[PDB]
Amino acid sequence: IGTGYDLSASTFSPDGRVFQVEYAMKAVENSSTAIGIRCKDGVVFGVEKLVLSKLYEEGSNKRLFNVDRHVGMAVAGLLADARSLADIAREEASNFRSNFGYNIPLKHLADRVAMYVHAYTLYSAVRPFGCSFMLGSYSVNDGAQLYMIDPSGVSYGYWGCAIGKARQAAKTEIEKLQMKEMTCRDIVKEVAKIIYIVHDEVKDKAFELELSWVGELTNGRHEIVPKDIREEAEKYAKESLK
Amino acid sequence: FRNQYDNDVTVWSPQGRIHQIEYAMEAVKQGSATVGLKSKTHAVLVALKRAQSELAAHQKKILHVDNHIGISIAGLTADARLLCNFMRQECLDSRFVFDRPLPVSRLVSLIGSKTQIPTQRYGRRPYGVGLLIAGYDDMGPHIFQTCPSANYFDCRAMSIGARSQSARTYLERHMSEFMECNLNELVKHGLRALRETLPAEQDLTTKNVSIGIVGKDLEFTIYDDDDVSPFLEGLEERPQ
Amino acid sequence: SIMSYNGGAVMAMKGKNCVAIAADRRFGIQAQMVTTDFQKIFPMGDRLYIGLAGLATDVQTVAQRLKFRLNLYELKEGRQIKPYTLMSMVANLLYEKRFGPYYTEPVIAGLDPKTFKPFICSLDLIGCPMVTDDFVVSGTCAEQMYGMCESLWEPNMDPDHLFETISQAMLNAVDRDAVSGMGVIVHIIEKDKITTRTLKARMD
Amino acid sequence: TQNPMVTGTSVLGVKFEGGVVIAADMLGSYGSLARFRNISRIMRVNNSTMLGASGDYADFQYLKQVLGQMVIDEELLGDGHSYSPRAIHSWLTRAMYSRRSKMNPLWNTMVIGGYADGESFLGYVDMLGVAYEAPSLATGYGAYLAQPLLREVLEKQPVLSQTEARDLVERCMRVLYYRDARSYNRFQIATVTEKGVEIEGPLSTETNWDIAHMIS
Amino acid sequence: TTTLAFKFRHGVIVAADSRATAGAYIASQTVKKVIEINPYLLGTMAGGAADCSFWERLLARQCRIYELRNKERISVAAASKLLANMVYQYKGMGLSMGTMICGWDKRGPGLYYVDSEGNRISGATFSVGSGSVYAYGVMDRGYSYDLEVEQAYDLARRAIYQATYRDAYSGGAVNLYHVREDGWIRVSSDNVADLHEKYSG
Amino acid sequence: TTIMAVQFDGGVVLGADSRTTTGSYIANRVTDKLTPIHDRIFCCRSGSAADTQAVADAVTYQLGFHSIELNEPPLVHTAASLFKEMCYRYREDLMAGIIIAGWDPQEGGQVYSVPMGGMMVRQSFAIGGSGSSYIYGYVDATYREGMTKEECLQFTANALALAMERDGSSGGVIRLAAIAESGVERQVLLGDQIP
Amino acid sequence: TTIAGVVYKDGIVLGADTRATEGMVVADKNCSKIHFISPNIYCCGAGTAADTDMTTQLISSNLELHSLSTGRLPRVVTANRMLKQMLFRYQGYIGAALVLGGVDVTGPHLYSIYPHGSTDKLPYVTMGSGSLAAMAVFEDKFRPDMEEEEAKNLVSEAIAAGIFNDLGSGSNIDLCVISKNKLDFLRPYTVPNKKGTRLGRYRCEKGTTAVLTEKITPLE
Amino acid sequence: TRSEYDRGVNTFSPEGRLFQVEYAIEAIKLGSTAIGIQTSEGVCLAVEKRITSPLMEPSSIEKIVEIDAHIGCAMSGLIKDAKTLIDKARVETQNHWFTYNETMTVESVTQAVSNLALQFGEEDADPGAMSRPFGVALLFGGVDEKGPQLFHMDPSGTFVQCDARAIGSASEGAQSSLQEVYHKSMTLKEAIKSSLIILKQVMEEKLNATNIELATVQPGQNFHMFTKEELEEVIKDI
Amino acid sequence: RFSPYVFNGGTILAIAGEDFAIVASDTRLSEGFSIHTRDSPKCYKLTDKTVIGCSGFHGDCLTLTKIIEARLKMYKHSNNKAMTTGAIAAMLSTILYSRRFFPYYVYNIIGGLDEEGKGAVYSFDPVGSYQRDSFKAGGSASAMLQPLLDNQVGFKNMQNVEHVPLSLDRAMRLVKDVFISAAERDVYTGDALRICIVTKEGIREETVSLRKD
Repeated sequence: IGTGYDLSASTFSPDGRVFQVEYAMKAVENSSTAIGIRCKDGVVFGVEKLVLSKLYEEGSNKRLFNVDRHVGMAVAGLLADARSLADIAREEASNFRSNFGYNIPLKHLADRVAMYVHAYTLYSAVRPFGCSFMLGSYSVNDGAQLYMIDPSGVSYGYWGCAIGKARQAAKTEIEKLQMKEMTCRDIVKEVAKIIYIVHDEVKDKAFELELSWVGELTNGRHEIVPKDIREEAEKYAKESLK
Repeated sequence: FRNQYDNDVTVWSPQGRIHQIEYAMEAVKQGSATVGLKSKTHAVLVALKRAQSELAAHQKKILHVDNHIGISIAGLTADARLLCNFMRQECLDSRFVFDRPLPVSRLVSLIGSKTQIPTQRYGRRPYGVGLLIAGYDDMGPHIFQTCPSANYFDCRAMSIGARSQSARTYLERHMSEFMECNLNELVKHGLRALRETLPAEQDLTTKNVSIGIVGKDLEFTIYDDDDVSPFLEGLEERPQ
Repeated sequence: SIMSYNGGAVMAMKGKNCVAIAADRRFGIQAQMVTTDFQKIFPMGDRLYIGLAGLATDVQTVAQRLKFRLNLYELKEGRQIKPYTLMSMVANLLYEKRFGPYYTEPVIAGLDPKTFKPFICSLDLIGCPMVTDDFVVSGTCAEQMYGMCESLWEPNMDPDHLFETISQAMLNAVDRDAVSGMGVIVHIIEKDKITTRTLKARMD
Repeated sequence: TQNPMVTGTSVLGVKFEGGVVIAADMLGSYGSLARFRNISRIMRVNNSTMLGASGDYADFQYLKQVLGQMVIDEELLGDGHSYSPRAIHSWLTRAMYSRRSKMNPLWNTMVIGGYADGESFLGYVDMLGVAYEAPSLATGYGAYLAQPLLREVLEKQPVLSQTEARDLVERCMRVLYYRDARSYNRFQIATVTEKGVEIEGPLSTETNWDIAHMIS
Repeated sequence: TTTLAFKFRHGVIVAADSRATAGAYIASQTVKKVIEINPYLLGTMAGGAADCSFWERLLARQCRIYELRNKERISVAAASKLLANMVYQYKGMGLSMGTMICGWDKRGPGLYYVDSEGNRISGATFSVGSGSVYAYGVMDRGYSYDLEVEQAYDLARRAIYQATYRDAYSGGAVNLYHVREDGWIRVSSDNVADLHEKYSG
Repeated sequence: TTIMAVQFDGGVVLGADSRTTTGSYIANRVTDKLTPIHDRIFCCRSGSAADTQAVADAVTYQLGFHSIELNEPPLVHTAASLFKEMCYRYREDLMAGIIIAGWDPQEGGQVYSVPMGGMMVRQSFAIGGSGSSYIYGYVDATYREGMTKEECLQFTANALALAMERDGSSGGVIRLAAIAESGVERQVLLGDQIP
Repeated sequence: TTIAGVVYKDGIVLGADTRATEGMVVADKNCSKIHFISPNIYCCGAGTAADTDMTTQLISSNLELHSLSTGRLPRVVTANRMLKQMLFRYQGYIGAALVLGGVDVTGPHLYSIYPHGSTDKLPYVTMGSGSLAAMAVFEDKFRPDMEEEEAKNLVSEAIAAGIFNDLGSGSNIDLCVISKNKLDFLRPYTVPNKKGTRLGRYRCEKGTTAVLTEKITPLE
Repeated sequence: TRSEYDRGVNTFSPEGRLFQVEYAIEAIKLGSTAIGIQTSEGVCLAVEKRITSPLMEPSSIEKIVEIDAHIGCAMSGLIKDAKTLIDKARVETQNHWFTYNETMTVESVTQAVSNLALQFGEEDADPGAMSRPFGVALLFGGVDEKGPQLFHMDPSGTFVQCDARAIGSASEGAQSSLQEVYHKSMTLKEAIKSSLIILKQVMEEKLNATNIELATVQPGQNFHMFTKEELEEVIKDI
Repeated sequence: RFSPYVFNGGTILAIAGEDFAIVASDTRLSEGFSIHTRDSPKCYKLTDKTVIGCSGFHGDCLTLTKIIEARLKMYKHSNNKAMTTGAIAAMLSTILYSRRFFPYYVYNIIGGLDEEGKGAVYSFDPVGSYQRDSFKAGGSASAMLQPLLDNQVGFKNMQNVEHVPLSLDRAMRLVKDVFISAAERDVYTGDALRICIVTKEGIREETVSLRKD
């Protein structure tokens, strides 16, 4: 159980593991589920948002942010953590633009944000950012990339990944989908049905689906799904979820 | 003690929780209830004033920060007051540099950024104050509830504090009129909400209630015993 | 004209197994005369003496900080300071304030502690180290003493001859300038005795 | 910036019925020398507001970078609000006043215009913070030359047609080229309207050398 | 400006014109020179008008703090020294000050003159400003340590009018104060023209 | 000096004189104003030499950092941005005009100029230095579009030759560089080769 | 002041003067201007003498630390990079004209930093007040890829022209020779002008000077 | 297990309480009883001396002090803590009389003092400030543009306008008595008589001249602390 | 090498009546010999019984006005009370001396209502000195407005005249005539005029054009 070793993030285990980042893993797996898929000419994002109370307005706690004009922001974990990480990432992108004069590559932004989130992982006076976030972009001269960065600090490249209480579940049902060929039009449908099947209705009901994407379909610009395409995706979901 | 995981905000539970943050969240459950409603063009903040003794004044729970934006506090006096001076300074800085009012969403975003630092970094205690934010901007009225977990929500309404679940379920019963109500209607709805929070032996007197209303053309104005008098004259009687 | 603000005249000499250092005694402002007990020559040891030329108060400050740091070094090491270390030390003391320079041009002289080989050195305002095998002067009378010590000095000069040569050189050099003069102190130091004198020149 | 090296031509600004028109040349001039003749001094900041400038192009690119970062942040939070032309005017005033007050001034006479909520804005902050909202604006020697002309065309009729405004700014650039040596035969027109901001150009100048034939 | 303040057996008076000029054009003729900083301590005026007002208001704050902390009234000497030090650290970058610290405390009626240059000097007869010499001449011709209250008032008005009359950078109104063990008092304010009529014959 | 760089379809050719003087005395007649900043991005330097070399090493470090982090060679736009910010941040103390020429796979051959004061701009021909006030009319009269590597070479040779014979701040030799997908070709003109 | 530098077929030869002047009066006739930095690199300074001295010891100490940490012989590019960085740090406030030349694993090298802080690699370069005469010789008689002894007399006659065409240089010549297997620190290489013989003894014997007071303090 | 949360002010109880602040609150009861009452004619402040020795100089022990001629104070808690609080309050009142050249209202006085308070857990203490909550409860009374006004300050930084508040060891009992003894139309003389009555009922010893310090602030005069003769006059009636 | 202060002119007149304060300015914004815009009022409302008017370096003018509005905002937030005219005057003195050695190059004139419904005009030297007056003109034509207002409003240098008080219409005609004279006399002013009156009921404004030349 590691008692006496997991009171700080600068203390290793007898097996050689920092238990703070593992507890952050646990917190992320105890959070909401978000999927993303990169299409042929862009990337799309999907958030399963639980309406804890109908008193909450729609669009509250918006979770699919956009770090840059061409870079989105999907994230699972703590909303305060999500906003702080988004803010530091936005400042990083703005500094990159101010110093280097062009758009930040997704891989380079992921590397910088992973270094920064690591800088909060290994200190003792601070705590690792217990939230896992997504990076997505589309550049006409670079391509499309997707990255998942967890509080552990590892920024690996995933074609399309999920984070939350249905990590393995979403892996099982996103593996059956063929991915690399179709574009956002034929990928939003799959994302919608995947999100609507991973959610549990008997327990943790009352969820809504919000979506966002980046790509040439909006001129390499990240934005939420248009209301018409949004209701069309919901209609395909209700038809396909039967 | 298995709860050695709640002595500072910078340690996680084995189950992946920050128990200090949860205690800060429960802290604002101690303060008095406060419920807010918003119309097509008007947002109301109504709170239940409390007094240390009947021989002394009631503790103010509605705070004015700027002509268009207003806040209501429920929790620690110190943290809420500090947040209020921070709000006033930022609103003034926005008026000075941009000559435009601070957006409600932007204000609440900077509030979240400010209050996340105590949650993340060792040192300052987490801001254990539940804030109800009601203002006006381009797309109309907004009600923002900033939970002491450094989180905020865009809500049609919210009651935060002691026995606020009664007001929560009252508003859950009464969504269907909030959007289309005028000033008096929304005010009476909020008053019925607090009356639901308040037990049987007590009633919403003049000294007991504090009402703050903002709108498109009407600034965030807070009413008192004499000022709440016309608004409570239209108030009905308690369905007891 | 900063040198003319107070002025001064110092000279250092060495002979056969002995050293002779001489300095002016005048103290006065750029125009008016005040005293005659100014100390331009200072003992950095039993056989080590340093001559200073520059602003009067700058001279005293650099002398005092030098004495402080030199006693620090002597306590740290426990050994007598060998004069080349002294010359590098004074060069550092002047140079460490390159952007705030002390407009002071000092001079040192002494002997090697082991083989008793005399050594003299010259320093610049901003602290350029320089060593001569013959002689060195500093102050307002640089031209005259330079020329007549070039025309007067001989190598391998005996101790009594050393005292006579330094006395004649300093007196006939200070006869050629006014701001520095009116009394000169002469210190000849040998490994056996230290005869401290003051040659009788003109009081004018 | 204590020694101006690169300056800007006149920047003309007139708010017409339906939007705002800005014109300036490509004369990136190193002193009197026409160092550059293809630099666009006019460039939009958002869909509902835009800005052109005169003075050192270096601080102009500093400013467009800073303001572009601010507006991309504005559209990045996704809050619906955009910097109203009053907002850019205020930011420029306070920022450049503070920049000047520390004896590092922004040597740029600045023109800001926009069309929002059916109302036309036309502001101008100078090298030193004197800023205002007026129907017709001109910078450099434009304040000497075209500003009286725009005032004459507005004193009897402050409202001007889109073709009328276009021909007015064309004729003002014509007289600018006729009477100023810091102009190039090419200007960018920026028309910010309800449907948005659009940048066009350039056009040349024709000098009636009848002055030359009867001077002979 | 022109301020005269001389000490005698009965007390100390103070003189003040009211003319404020920016070069040639008279900015104002209704300027209160001597400042009512404290009910028992009086401050004068010279040099930069705003500099004087700011520094005297700072000193007023300081003496109020002192009397509230030590629960005893601040000495006039202490106040003068406090002014001197608080303006001294500002010496050299653009300060223009000349001021008299006048008041009666346990060590008798005190008077000290403070200035931007740096003198904090005590003494019986204090005259600074444009017409300082004109006031000094008449006062030293008429100074006796034994001036009785009514005759001290008469000679005070005489010397102050002589000062405000002989100067070209002075005019407007006149401010006159007297200090006693119960504090200072506003004695009179006679204009240049009315007092011209009185002193013409 | 006379640093004229002009881009062509496939890259950019950049030339310079070899004269550096401290007063009326020629200190060094073998000066190279073309400092390789990377494998396929170069620079042209005018003004105070020390500032140009210092900022050259600084940006060499910065785009080496960027190229090694992205595992991809930098774009000309990023480099030119680095020179722009470096010049502006020291514009009160920087007396240096830089031409950022080079080729990248993203777009091709690009010429970026940051003259005195720090205009980050791009154009066809970027002439700089005290010798750039003479051939401006000469290039405007001899400007044509699409000079091949040979035609670009002749443009450089004649233009810098007029600068050489007409201006006293341009002397020594003429150094050329050709940057393309094949790589970088650096050539030197001396003797009878210069017209 | 004269500093000169050439590269010969195998290494470097350096030539320096020995006259140091303050104002318009010479201070010393045999100052040492060839400065020790490394057992494989060497520098010559000009301008403010104290600045040259202190910057040379600073760079020599830093470079010795560098070499000891590496264990390898230091390279010329490293030394000149630190030298130019620190020279540009002060932005010409130091009047130090230095020329740097040495031999590394890449071969002989020779750089020249002006006091403002600019440098260039040259096969042959000189600086100083007498730089005109030295560089005139450098274009007149110098030959590249040229042997050791002919390098020696080339540099010697170049510095001789410097001393005989400038007031601020001479009375000694010192040379430093750098090679992959040779370091020849010739000091003095050849004195060009010895002080003339004194014809008249000024007769400074005993008793010629009177004294005020006596004071005797024995020691040791 | 409370013990893990009392150590330090930056800890949160499972019930969300600030145990360090609560301990500071209870530390007020260590101080002597102070009673202030608000009337239309003014405010009067009554306190207990708790003299340790007859050789004591009664002027030294300060339970009521003057922040400005228009305002009055009362203390209960640590002497040094309240000394810093009162010095800051006086500095602030002179700051206002400097910036706006006016007399600054008692609610703003308690605002600024509470700003100095509740700053224990603030990062601006890097130069040096309270790492621990201030340990004195403050009673502010005076006359401003809103007439006579009395404010009670809580070491946590909270303030409330109180018609009649009692702080100190007997705060509960004195407050309970003031609850029924207070009327809105009470005159200054009868209010002060009632206040000394409550002190007599509350204080551990008999009321003599050296057992009570008495203060009054009215719109007419400035802050007046009752002298020995005035204290005798007001106590002979009772 | 640089001038942080450019002259911009302007005229601020503030006559404080018996139960009102009448504060006036000209909306001409011109620099040296060039003219920026004829529409730029120099009157700035602070609160319902206090209105500031400042002239000088126009950037300094706008920054001063924003600073006073900001200080008003803190004063209202903290003291929960709108401050008096004298409070705003002391505020102006403090803020102006806070930049004493980098002086705020602006002539400030503040007019408002005292707590007894009495007129309040405070003449502010750009150095920081302030006085209580019933009338004051500042900026570019203060020297010429001073003596006429002295003889007519201050009853100076005139005898055999009843010391009559000021009225509403009387002072209204007064200020109107004095600006007609001021515009017709000084070439550095013109193109408009703005007149503001504040009394017990609140503030009022009126705009009259003037000679364009």
